[PDB]
Amino acid sequence: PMLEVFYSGDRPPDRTRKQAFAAEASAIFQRVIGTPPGRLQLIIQIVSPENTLAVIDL
Amino acid sequence: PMLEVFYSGDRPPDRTRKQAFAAEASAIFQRVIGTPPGRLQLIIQIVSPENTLA
Amino acid sequence: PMLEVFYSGDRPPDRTRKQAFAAEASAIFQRVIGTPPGRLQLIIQIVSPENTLAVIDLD
Amino acid sequence: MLLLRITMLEGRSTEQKAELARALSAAAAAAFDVPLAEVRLIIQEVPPTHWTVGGISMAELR
Amino acid sequence: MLLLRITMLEGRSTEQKAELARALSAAAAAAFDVPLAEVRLIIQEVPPTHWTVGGISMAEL
Amino acid sequence: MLLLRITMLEGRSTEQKAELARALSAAAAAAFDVPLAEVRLIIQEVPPTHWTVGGISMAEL
Repeated sequence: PMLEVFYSGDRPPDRTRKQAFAAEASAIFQRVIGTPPGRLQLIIQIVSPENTLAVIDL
Repeated sequence: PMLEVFYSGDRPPDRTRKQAFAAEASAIFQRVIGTPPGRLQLIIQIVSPENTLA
Repeated sequence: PMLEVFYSGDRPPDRTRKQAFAAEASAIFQRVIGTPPGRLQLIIQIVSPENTLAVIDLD
Repeated sequence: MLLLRITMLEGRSTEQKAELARALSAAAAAAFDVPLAEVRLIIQEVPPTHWTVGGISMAELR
Repeated sequence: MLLLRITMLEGRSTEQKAELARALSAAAAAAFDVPLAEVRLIIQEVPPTHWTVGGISMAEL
Repeated sequence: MLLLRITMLEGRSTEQKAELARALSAAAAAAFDVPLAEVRLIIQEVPPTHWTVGGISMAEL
């Protein structure tokens, strides 16, 4: 399986937040559909605010 | 609804062009299918020339 | 047709390697499904390891 | 290159899908100064069970 | 914004798909500090013939 | 990680789809320098009506 994450906000997450989320995501796929760790294809994309709807009023 | 945009070209677009585009995209979704303003999930991706068929 | 490529690794490719890849992708599409040269919409994304599962044990 | 991709819920009319493709393409060509003829747009539809907000599927109405 | 997109092989139960949407959305809300209410998640399914590894489809087994 | 995702028009042969994935996967293994066995590829198909150029659909004509 593949999981794409699109995040945009004042403050991009540090490495700690991404580590936490990575491991929760693997464990969830493993528990719910049996996906071995780490066969999950994870892709987090940090989108700059000027590249979202928010560009209208920054 | 989600709208991904992929752009590649000589100069990347300034803020003003992206403003005009986000505003028109919202209004277009609002007019054609009723999506309330603010709910469109817009993602613009500026892709560099080396990363495309160019 | 559109081709998205997602790569993540310690040794990403230089421009010249990516453009050899792009030309080859183009020719594959034209050989298999007759896509005319110049029409493939191609997006290569170099994804930072910190933004993939490998972020778990970086060192 | 200028490419757009829409992901949206199943259920709209074909005249709506086409007006979306026409108006967003023309808006992209003008905002981004690229010839209209180079703009591509792709529509992807999904069922109400496969679009989730706050973790809860759209099919929960209610 | 916070949007998740899963691409997965079809064949799983509606209870599984729902539990992934629910568990992953809560995990992303907590991890990235966004209100749960703002999190969107799209699920996209693919036939076994359309998922390949080392060049060969999953229907190859 | 190396993953490829094709988005294409409906109506290609089973055999053509399997050729794209085999040739694209080998080309990507070789260029990005990754074992072939680690390369995932996903095909997504689209009706003629959901691919437009210059604002008008492939269904025209």
